[PDB]
Amino acid sequence: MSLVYMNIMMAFTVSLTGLLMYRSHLMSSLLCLEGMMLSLFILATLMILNSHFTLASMMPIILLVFAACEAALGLSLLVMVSNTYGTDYVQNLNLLQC
Amino acid sequence: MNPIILIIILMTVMLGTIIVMISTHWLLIWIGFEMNMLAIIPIMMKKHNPRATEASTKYFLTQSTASMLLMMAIIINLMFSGQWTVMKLFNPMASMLMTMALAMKLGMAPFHFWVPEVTQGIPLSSGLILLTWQKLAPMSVLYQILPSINLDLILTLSILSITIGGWGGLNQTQLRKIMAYSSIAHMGWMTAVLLYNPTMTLLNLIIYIIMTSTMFTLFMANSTTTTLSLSHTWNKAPIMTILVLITLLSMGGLPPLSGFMPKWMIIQEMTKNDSIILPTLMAITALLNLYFYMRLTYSTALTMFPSTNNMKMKWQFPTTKRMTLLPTMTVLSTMLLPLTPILSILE
Amino acid sequence: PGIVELPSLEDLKVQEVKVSSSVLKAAAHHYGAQCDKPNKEFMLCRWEEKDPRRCLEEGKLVNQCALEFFRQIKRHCAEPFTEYWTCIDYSGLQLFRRCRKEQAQFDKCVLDKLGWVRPDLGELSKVTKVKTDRPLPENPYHSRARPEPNPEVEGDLKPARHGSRLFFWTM
Amino acid sequence: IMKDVPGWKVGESVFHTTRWVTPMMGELYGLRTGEEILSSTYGFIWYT
Amino acid sequence: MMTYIVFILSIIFVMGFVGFSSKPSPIYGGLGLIVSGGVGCGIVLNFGGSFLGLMVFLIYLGGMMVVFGYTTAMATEQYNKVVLGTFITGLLMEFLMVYYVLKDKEVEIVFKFNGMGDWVIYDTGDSGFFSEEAMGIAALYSYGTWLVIVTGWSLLIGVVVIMEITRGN
Amino acid sequence: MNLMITLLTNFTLATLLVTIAFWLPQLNVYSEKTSPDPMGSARLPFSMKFFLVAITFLLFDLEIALLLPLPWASQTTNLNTMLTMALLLIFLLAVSLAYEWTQKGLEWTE
Amino acid sequence: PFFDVQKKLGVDLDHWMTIQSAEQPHRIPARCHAFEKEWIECAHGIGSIRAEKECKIEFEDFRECLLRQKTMKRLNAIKRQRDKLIKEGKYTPPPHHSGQEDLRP
Amino acid sequence: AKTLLHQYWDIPEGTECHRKTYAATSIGGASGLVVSAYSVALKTPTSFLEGVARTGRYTFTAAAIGAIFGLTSCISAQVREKPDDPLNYLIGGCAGGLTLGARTRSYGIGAAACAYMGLTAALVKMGQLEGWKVFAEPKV
Amino acid sequence: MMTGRQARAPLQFLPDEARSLPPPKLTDPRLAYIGFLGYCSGLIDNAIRRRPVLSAGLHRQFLYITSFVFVGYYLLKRQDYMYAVRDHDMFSYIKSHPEDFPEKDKKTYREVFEEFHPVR
Amino acid sequence: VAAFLKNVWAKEPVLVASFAIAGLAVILPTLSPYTKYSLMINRATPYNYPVPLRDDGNMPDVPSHPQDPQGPSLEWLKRL
Ligand SMILES: CCCCCCCCCCCCCCCCCC(=O)OC[C@H](COP(=O)(O)OCCN)OC(=O)CCCCCCCCCCCCCCCCC
Ligand SMILES: CCCCCCCCCCCCCCCCCC(=O)OC[C@H](COP(=O)(O)OCCN)OC(=O)CCCCCCCCCCCCCCCCC
Repeated sequence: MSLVYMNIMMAFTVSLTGLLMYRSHLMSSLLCLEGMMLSLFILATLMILNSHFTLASMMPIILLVFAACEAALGLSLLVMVSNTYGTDYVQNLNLLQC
Repeated sequence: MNPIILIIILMTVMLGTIIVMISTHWLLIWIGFEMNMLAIIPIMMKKHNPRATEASTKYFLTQSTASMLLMMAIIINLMFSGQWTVMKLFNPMASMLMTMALAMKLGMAPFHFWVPEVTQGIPLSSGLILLTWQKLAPMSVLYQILPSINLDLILTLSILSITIGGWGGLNQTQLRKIMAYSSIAHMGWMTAVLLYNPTMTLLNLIIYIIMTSTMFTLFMANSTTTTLSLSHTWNKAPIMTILVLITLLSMGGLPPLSGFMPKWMIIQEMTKNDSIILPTLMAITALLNLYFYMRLTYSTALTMFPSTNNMKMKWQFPTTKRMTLLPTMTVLSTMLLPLTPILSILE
Repeated sequence: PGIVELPSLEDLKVQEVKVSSSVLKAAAHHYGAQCDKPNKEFMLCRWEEKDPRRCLEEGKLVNQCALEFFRQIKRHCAEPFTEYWTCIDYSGLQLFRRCRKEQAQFDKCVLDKLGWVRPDLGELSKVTKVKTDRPLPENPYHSRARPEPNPEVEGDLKPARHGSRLFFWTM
Repeated sequence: IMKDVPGWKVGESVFHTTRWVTPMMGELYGLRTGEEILSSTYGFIWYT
Repeated sequence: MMTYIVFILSIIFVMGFVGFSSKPSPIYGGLGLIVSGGVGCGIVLNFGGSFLGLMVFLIYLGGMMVVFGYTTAMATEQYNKVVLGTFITGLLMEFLMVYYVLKDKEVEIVFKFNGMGDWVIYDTGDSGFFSEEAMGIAALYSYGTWLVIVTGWSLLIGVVVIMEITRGN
Repeated sequence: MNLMITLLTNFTLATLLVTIAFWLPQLNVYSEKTSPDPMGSARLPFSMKFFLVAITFLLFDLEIALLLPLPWASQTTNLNTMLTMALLLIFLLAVSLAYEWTQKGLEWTE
Repeated sequence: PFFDVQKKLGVDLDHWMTIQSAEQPHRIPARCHAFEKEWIECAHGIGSIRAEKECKIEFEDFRECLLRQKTMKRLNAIKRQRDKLIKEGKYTPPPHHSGQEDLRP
Repeated sequence: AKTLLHQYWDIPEGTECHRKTYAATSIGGASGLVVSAYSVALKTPTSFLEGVARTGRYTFTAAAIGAIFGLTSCISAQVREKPDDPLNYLIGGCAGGLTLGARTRSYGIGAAACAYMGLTAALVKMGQLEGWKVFAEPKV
Repeated sequence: MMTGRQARAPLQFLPDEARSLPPPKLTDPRLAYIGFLGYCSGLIDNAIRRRPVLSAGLHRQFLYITSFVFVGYYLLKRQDYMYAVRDHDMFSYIKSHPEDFPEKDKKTYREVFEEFHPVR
Repeated sequence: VAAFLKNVWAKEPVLVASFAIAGLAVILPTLSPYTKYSLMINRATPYNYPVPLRDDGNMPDVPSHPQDPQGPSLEWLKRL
């Protein structure tokens, strides 16, 4: 198949490995998650436009809307834990080990 | 929390589950999943303490990762098939990604690390809602795509889930963590029998739902969240001790109780396909679940732990909790074995 | 698999309608009104056969009819048509509403010289009927034989023999 | 061109059917210069 | 090299993804994600999706990454070896993949990819007096009644949920 | 083609102007300054109001993205369905605004 | 469980999007309408097990329309042989393949 | 991991000691690498040196177990002239268990590992002989 | 397993072919056992709320028994129908494929040979 | 019911105007006699080709030429 498909898959894999290995902050995890969504957007849009599937052109808009609502919920959770601890570090979310 | 807002949010959770169940489009499956998760997040954060926000954060991160993997599998399937009908998949990579996404959503091992912490951090009612209702939609999606599921992957996930759940539940003293590890082992059983006869999976799902609902309803009726606070129940209401004894015996699969029927029919199905080592291993491993159930029954019903002075003050007042459907699911989770051929209604 | 068959370069040889887009647009309504029969025959052949190699001759006839249309325009109404397509060609979007006067002059000239009447609104968008002699393609998708369906359910439903036959249950 | 290679059939269709399929853009302009390729494929999108 | 414009843009896209995925700092990650989103919108525009690319600019970048950087400015108070190491190794795998693609005009990692320019897959015909993607999006109010209903209900419920969980009571 | 030429021209003109605006007084040798906000070292106070208005803007922006194809969608044959769906979407916008209004969401930044 | 609420109730909630060969606005055809139609007219009513083996050639044609790996490979081989012959100097390109053709219409 | 098992079972038993030992060592090293990867993931080490030392220790222990089992089973099949016999695999499993006890430096865990892994290796041999299926394909 | 059967007429508790089957009797032992389950649940409901078990609220226990009997009757109807469908499909497939189900050549014991293992 | 409208129109006139405009927008298209004109104007716009039908022999309604009397007419659109 095509080449830009390979580049978008590799971009998605890079963002997934970024999400799956936290460094210090929760915001970097959210950024990696939203980059994953952006790669999904580009891949689906290219496939739908190249395939001339007319009625599938509405799908990336719904995908963008739902994942941005997801991101709003995640930002609210990040703000709540930052108000609790004074920072958004992932090492402070360890009370539930016990 | 407003009663009306709570009502709207609960109907939104059920609406998301219904949208997943009834739809023939992959995008609608995805939409129902996000609607369900977005609506169920405030049920977890009903009490507004740091543990609930931590549990909600971990749950949100896990479900978002699983959802992105599911969308990846859907887009790969569209690329290699040009359609969106919810049926067998046309790519092994899409099948593997979707199977692991559904495993992450169900919390099966080795993606099990979020289940006990999330169950511990949230109240008993929201934990009941999670561990009972949240698992109806991924098992339905698995029920729709079984021609594309890799057998080795799903069987590995099943045996890993059963062993890890038993070994994890051996060490816990909190009731919610025990319920979480029990859930992990039961989903191991359910997805073990999935590829041979999914009707057995539906029967096991129904029986596990009823037994978990009974145990959680008894827990919120007595307002107990630890082992010792449950052990205080003999000096307050001994009928509840009898009920938790029979329900925990039935949860361990001991005949002639109704919990024996799912693993009995699962072993019956697995031996028809010349698989004998796996059902024996799963039974021997489920002995561990029986072990910590029997430890709970020792601490609660078959011995009298010392109580305190204020239990008299608690004697002078009756209970007023709405123990909804508690006798019905108490009866249905113990004396249902003579009605075993009723499983033909699920085919 | 097979070898795709293409017509030779002599079969694709025809003299073309070598006019620009605005020249075609100025006389588009009269071209649709006058040369409708071979155009609709070609379009019916095109939508039925789903193969341009089976519609090459109809396209050739379409070219011949269009060339004769423009030759008939050139014989009598060269100057008003030239002015009309010039003022059509000036416009960026090639509007029909910026050149009403020259359009009326060209229409009047071609009505009194050739008896041609331009169509009204919605006339050229009608669905017409075509009398042709080429036979209908009985299998235009080149589809092969469909698989035979499974046998269906027949007969009245009877109770199960000795019930469920599940272990010791007698029902 | 395709003469030296053994086992090559000139004009072999890739599909199992004899139905006419609309040619790819790379099937038409694949043997031509890059200017015509740019003017045909990206010509409409890039036009102002 | 001008026929490889979408391929070059995809290379810039994945390079920006490597850069922001190394997690140097949340604000620098946001900047890298903004640049990557702009390049991806360029990819979509060069493929023919004007409306979807302008949705990416209007909603993802102008409407949502603003919220991400706005929250990033309200935390992570203003003033490494790991970041440089992963950036270098990601650039190395990326350029190794490019060299292996362009040297042999074919590659297989999980699926099989072809190293020719991506102008080959395009359609040779015209769409008439309309654009196909605009008609497909516009069919949302005529065909996608159910999609509109579930999306609007999810958005309203999201408003209610966000108001519920940030109150603290 | 012409569009990205214009984009490059605007970008290089802006960066040329910024470079001249920065580095031209750098050629001056004026002086060296030591220089030893009303708040000295106070932490930025986290305000829920600004985050709330940001999230409300984001959600309304999403429903705006839903509302955007209305001029194209008005050309459909199914006019009753399109009118009903458009009115339902803007009614959901109004209902979300009213729920934010009544529950003191727009408070102290009204 | 897949509760077919739509078939029981007669509503059409997501069947319009579910395939590419369905009813599209303004009668716009897709690139692989014919191949998908032939594959669906195969697989209808025989189950997945029979349709995975019986007329698989329709699905191979559909997949070749969708992704076009064989056409890309054939073009790659033709262009590679052309490049080798051009470099070794025993092939001269024709005038119409170098931009000196003055195309038909 | 599929090709390692086939390349181990392609060699006839009691025929090539070196190649059987090499295949068993490769399988053991792969399993030890998986165990070490999960160990350094879930239980993070104090430094890079501690993590690489733990990785080397686990991989070497598993590889030594595999090599000892393969060599002992192949030698016992060669001596006894009984290639298809689970007693040779029982002897090899006990040898691997004793190697595990030697690596951990305690006698009791070594004896228990001898008994249990000898029984396990014997069961694997019986399953290979009788065609027992562990991940059985659906049939009915 | 039987989704192809329950695919042409979905979401039906009891299709029209089920009415050709004999309904369960009201003296069915399974129905009586389900009524006993309802009575036991009524007694537990009396017990957990600290009421006299066998005396308090006879209307509640009667509604428990009635509800259990109703739901159990309909479930039993569905169960009998689905086993009937199973047998019908099995016999139709056996009759339609005679090559795969040959008649076994039965032999009397005077011709068959069985090894004898003495117990001594 | 009557003084409430006067009070709310003296106090919040912006909300009164908004709700009145909304009510007009939601009840007027169901009441106007020009909605059918919008319907048959949108459905009479020729986006794609009117593919002809093969003449079997029985189509008196279908014209054989655009200028033939039979067929749909847009005189109502030309006059309105
Ligand atoms: C193939 C299968 C397809 C699907 C088939 C159907 C599946 C049904 C699955 C049922 C899942 C139940 C989920 C959990 C209960 C949902 C209702 C709820 O929200 O309950 C919690 C609620 C919280 O209120 P609150 O007052 O805060 O409680 C704290 C204690 N004071 O209220 C309370 O806590 C009140 C206290 C009593 C709660 C009792 C709830 C019982 C629910 C389970 C009933 C039995 C299962 C359903 C029937 C059998 C299904 C197989
Ligand atoms: C049904 C029609 C279509 C409906 C959907 C479309 C609606 C479009 C407009 C959307 C408006 C969204 C926001 C609405 C908020 C209303 C609630 C509100 O603000 O109540 C508070 C306000 C009193 O103000 P206060 O409490 O002091 O707040 C600080 C500001 N002063 O309270 C008030 O000022 C009183 C507000 C309620 C009464 C308004 C009555 C208007 C009547 C107009 C004539 C009738 C129009 C026809 C429709 C029927 C209306 C009942």
